[PDB]
Amino acid sequence: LVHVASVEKGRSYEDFQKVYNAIALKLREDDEYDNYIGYGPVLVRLAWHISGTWDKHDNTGGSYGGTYRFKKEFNDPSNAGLQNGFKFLEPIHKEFPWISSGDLFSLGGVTAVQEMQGPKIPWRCGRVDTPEDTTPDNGRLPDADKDAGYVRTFFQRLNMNDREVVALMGAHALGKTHLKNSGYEGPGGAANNVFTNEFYLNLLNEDWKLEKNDANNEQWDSKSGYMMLPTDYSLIQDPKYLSIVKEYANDQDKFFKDFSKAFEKLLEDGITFPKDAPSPFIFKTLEEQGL
Ligand code: HEM
Ligand SMILES: C[n+]1ccsc1
Repeated sequence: LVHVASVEKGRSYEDFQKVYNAIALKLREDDEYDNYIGYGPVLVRLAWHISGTWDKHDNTGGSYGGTYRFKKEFNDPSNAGLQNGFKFLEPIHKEFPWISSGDLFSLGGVTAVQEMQGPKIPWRCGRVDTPEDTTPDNGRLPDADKDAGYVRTFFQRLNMNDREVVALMGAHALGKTHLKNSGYEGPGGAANNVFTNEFYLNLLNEDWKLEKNDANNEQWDSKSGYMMLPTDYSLIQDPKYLSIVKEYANDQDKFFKDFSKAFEKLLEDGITFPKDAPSPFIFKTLEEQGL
């Protein structure tokens, strides 16, 4: 399967910076969502789940085709709760009907991270919508109730290595688990709509307790009111993972730099970019624009 990036006709940096600003302006406006967390965390989760279907072996799945717009992927049990990120973006797609679905879902994730004061993420245009029959089947996204060997093995399919996996998981400092979506409940920290390295700090400094929640699932709970998933706590159980966790709890700039590279790579897996294709765009935030 080859998927070649095709820039939307005649579009350039300024067009996509207009779509960025539209998403970012609505993130500021619709602030009440999920008890004032706002839409940013569900939008970086949506960009991860449309990319996380990729399989390196046959180049199926991935962010290129925008296939989450089809019922099979929209109704995947693993995507429960992401309909709220879709409905947030649907106004903006009506306003810029020329951007492809893959591009709009991935730029929403980029915009949310930078607007929640994360690192800049280089983003590239050119994903092309593909037919309903290209939609990957349910079951390619990871279970939460498993251990470190499962996480390592699952992420080899998206060929991410240990460092990349640990840098990507730092995004679980954002938002929260919702019992009616996943059977898990609670936030992982106090700053859950500002991008920081707090996931790593909480993992190493809190007093975790294995408890059973109302959906009868086990999760790691702390006195402070935070929770960690079994696959999250996995990172301090494995010796290779645990020493990268310590590296990111001791250096927030290295965390930001490595997250930026692994999230771009995540979003680009499966796509062939021609050598005459434009460079990756670095978008300015509303704040850097005085907007
Ligand atoms: C083995 C890996 C992973 C598993 C099992 C997993 C699982 C989960 C689960 C069960 C939730 C709760 C969903 C809900 O109830 O609403 C969640 C939320 C979230 N995850 Fe993951 N995740 C994984 C990796 C990642 C990665 C790599 C990213 C992003 C780079 C990510 C970003 C998020 C975000 C931002 C949320 C919060 C959503 C919200 O607030 O609504 N996840 N994760
Ligand atoms: C620990 N955690 C927070 C959001 S998803 C998992």
